[PDB]
Amino acid sequence: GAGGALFVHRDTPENNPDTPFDFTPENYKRIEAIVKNYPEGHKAAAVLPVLDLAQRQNGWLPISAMNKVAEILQVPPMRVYEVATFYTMYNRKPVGKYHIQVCTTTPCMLRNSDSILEAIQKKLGIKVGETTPDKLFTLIEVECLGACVNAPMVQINDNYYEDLTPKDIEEIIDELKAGKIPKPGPRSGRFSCEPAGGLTSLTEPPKGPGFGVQAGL
Amino acid sequence: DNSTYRNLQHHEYSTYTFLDLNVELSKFRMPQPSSGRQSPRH
Amino acid sequence: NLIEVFVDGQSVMVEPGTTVLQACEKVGMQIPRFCYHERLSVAGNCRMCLVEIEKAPKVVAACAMPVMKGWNILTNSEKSKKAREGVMEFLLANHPLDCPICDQGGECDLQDQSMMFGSDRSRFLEGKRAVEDKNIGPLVKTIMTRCIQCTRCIRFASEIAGVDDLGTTGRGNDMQVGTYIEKMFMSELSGNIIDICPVGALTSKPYAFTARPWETRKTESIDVMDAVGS
Amino acid sequence: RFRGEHALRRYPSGEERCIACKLCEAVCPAQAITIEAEPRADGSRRTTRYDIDMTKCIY
Amino acid sequence: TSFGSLKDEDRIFTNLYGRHDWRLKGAQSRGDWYKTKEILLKGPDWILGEVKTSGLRGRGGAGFPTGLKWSFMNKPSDGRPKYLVVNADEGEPGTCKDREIIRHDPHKLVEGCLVGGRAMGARAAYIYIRGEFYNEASNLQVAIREAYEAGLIGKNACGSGYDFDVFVVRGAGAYICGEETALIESIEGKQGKPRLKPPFPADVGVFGCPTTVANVETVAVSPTICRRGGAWFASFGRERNSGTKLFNISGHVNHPCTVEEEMSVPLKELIEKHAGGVIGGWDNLLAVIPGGSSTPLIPKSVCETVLMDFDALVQAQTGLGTAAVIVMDRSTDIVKAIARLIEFYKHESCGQCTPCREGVDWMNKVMARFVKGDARPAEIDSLWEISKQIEGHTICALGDGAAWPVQGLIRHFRPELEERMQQFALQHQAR
Amino acid sequence: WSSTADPLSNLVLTFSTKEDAVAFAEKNGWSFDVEERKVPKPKSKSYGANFSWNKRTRVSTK
Ligand SMILES: Cc1cc2nc3c(=O)[nH]c(=O)nc-3n(C[C@H](O)[C@H](O)[C@H](O)COP(=O)(O)O)c2cc1C
Ligand code: SF4
Ligand code: SF4
Ligand code: SF4
Ligand code: SF4
Ligand code: FES
Ligand code: FES
Ligand SMILES: [Mg+2]
Repeated sequence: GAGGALFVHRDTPENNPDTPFDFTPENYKRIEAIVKNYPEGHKAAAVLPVLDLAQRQNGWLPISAMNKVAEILQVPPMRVYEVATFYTMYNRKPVGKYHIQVCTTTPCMLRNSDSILEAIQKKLGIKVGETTPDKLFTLIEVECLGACVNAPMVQINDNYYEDLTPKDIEEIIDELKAGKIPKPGPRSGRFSCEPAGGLTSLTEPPKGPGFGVQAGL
Repeated sequence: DNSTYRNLQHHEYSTYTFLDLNVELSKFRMPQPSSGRQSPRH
Repeated sequence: NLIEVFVDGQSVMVEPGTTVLQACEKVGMQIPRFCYHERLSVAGNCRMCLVEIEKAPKVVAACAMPVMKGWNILTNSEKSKKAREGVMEFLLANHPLDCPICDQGGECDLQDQSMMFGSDRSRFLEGKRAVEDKNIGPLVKTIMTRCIQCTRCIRFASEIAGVDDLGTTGRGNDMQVGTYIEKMFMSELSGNIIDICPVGALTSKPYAFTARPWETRKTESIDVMDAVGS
Repeated sequence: RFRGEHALRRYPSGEERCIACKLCEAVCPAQAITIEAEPRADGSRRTTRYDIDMTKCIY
Repeated sequence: TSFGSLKDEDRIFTNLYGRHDWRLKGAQSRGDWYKTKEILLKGPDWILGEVKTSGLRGRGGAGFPTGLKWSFMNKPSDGRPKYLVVNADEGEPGTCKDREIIRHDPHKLVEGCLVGGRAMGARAAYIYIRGEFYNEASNLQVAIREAYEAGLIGKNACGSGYDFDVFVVRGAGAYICGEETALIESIEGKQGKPRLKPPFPADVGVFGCPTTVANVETVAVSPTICRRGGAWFASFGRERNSGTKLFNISGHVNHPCTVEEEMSVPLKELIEKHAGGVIGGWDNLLAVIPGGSSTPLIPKSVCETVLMDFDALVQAQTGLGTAAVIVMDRSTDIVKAIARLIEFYKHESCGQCTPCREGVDWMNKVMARFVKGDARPAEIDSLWEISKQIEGHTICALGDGAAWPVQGLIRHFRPELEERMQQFALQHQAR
Repeated sequence: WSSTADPLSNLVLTFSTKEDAVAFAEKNGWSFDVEERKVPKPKSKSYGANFSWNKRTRVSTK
């Protein structure tokens, strides 16, 4: 389906090249650490990490932030815009405090991911691409997040909440809005990707160093 | 004793945890190779 | 020294590193192309130049594949014709019906290559894509629904004119070529993007609607606006 | 299907149908059609001259 | 002979499920970081020979001989740096093995990076991890810091005189940047559109230097292979498909999980043993996708007698892929599932080249009409032809991976499509 | 309309060779100016030059 977000920028009072933005000195130290992870003469390779750091600092990516990153890296602002528009993890528009991202691909769709999405929508009273009126939660659909064996799952600010049920996700939303921070991970009693019935492998203590080492070494 | 999930250190990380870790091991790196120019535009 | 390749079984002596398209041009065959320009870099994205090597099970992008020793290039093979028809089908499937109102009109590479290498019928039963037009100055008129994302204007802009204010924003079928901001592409070499744009997306604004290519009489003269003598 | 005197039509809104594409001028066997166009005040692709010579047309 | 029943004494990926310590002390309690100096002193040729004898094939999709790839990388230096690039953009819909390896065996991953870099003559190893895996990336950074402090990586790595660096690059969300050349492009701060071969990455990679892209599981099993033999690794598996493999069983199954087994375990045994079988029983099975979304689907008839192996699944008009087993039982809409996969491919297409761009959007629309029957039976062969036009005419393999599920659906469930179209025609006729 | 008085305004002839055209013009008695054919010079194209390690040919976009 259509994304619903345009890939052109029209100047607004809240988003314009004159919007005040700059990195904190700690973020400048982080940028200095990031830049020298790449060979000399290839400073352009830091565009993605620097843009991610700017988004983490500001909460989203304004055109002023993009221009500041371009000035810092001595790279064309159009290239910075290309990167920011290409990669979907960059917020080119302000979002809520908690960014719920429900994975709705086939491995998660086979389990009741639609139930999770409906429970989230009814708990907050917002649609699948809107933000709560108190600017607290934003809800979107996303593709596979790498936790297929723990379907259904959502991501809320780089934390995975897996093996969800409508009651569990409603509890997570209530805990988030109260002020607490829920523990990421499966909610069905599992600790990780192990089968729920019980450990069908790795049930014996691991072998020590040099268990089956070759005779040569 | 393999009944306790020992990967619990990740319920503490913050917004800048990854970048702070990257800063910490900056001193452990080695000098980067040089292309001979400041930028491809140079 | 020169290596020996074959084009439809005809022996050609080409320098190492020469592309399949250049070998075919040397033998006298102009491989159809949209994104390839000899003065620009090699992009290899439109996929219109795919040709078949005699024993290779896979077609190769003739504009980017260097030739090897003893390569027989099948320019007019069934696989090459099917590949060209498929690429043209995709291009015209998403292309809009603007030919009578489009200045490119009778001098369009998409039209000519469609008539020489593509099919004559449409299987596209869905709706088409519409793209918001941009504004990049009083010289170039942009109707971006007609763009085929061949990235000629971007490559020309950067490499030749030293101005990197053009590029692609977004990804997928929603990828758009432009500036992403209200910035005019003002430079002393900005009409060549009008010239090299294979479609009517980039057209001359002063020349808009005035004439059609078959009517114009061409007189070969020189330039006096500067001392270059173009 | 009878072919008689020529005419230029309009859309029901009153706007002229012709878009100055010169296909009729190109295909006219007798070269009896002359067309000159330019952008209109509202930017439409509309003709400023559309002449047909009825002593040259073969109908 | 029979395959499967892998023993915990032979499973390479210990500490899976995160039931043991993942730190340096925990890894050293297992066999990790043992005689790494001896391996490095054995050197590049010996490591490459050991890998070739083990016969390890590519663990991140298209299975190529890793020994052959690293031998390609083993050319003499010509004044340019050398890079091993470890792919951890696990965007494949069905895969969690790389995430588990990173989160629970980061020191195994780091030691594998070091061994691969020594075999390739590489100065640096860039582990490109997807941005969603923030906690996994942080754990990887912690393990890298521990290794640097212990001296296992850095100048004079493991006391062998070989200087080697390990960096972690957090990408953004791009299943296309998952691809090797697109990953290389993304590292350089560009959009992340795949390159054209030639030049191959072994000749011109990231920054233009010789760089070789390897999967997380491949590099993670490399050092265990080096410490052990490789006759043993070749013994585990079929003749031309050797080793152990991580399978992610998910979907309509009782106990979805990630497990490690032999490289030729039959699919039915794997499902019935490590996942509790299909929810409604094996008689309720409808289809299985054995290698993630890219690989086509196989019905219950093929799944009854098939081995989870590269060649075995290739003979089944499918592929092993990334060993992601998605199970769909009889109570599912297979057409809607394949439509969702095609929509995923449409969303994740980089859009560089016309066949995949336009054709994948077109197939998304066609399948969206198919799932409600709003079509005609003549359009199924048209969709097949469109998929064939897409396949093999694209820059990267995402175009091929976006047409194989369509081809599998058309090949195994054409009667369902025709029945749904007839139902829609009947419903429209009534009104 | 655009009138004219030159009979040879629309007269364009096609010749396979410069020598043939020159001979025709000479035997018909008109003056003639000959311009040599301009063929593009062969150019070295390389896709891998877009990713050069130390040269300016590296492209900033694709
Ligand atoms: C996590 C991951 C994601 C991948 N995603 C893609 C993809 O989207 N498209 C593709 O054509 N190949 C993809 N590949 C395969 C790569 O082209 C390449 O084969 C792999 O990164 C290295 O091969 P290996 O298995 O020998 O290590 C992916 C590989 C990995 C490890
Ligand atoms: S660019 Fe070519 S195909 Fe497109 S509307 Fe213009 S003349 Fe027609
Ligand atoms: S605007 Fe024209 S030159 Fe530029 S990418 Fe589109 S078709 Fe090519
Ligand atoms: S120029 Fe002629 S053919 Fe074209 S729209 Fe006008 S009347 Fe019709
Ligand atoms: S096949 Fe698709 S994803 Fe791959 S290069 Fe082409 S447009 Fe990009
Ligand atoms: S399909 Fe949802 S995490 Fe993979
Ligand atoms: S001309 Fe070769 S792919 Fe475009
Ligand atoms: Mg043009």
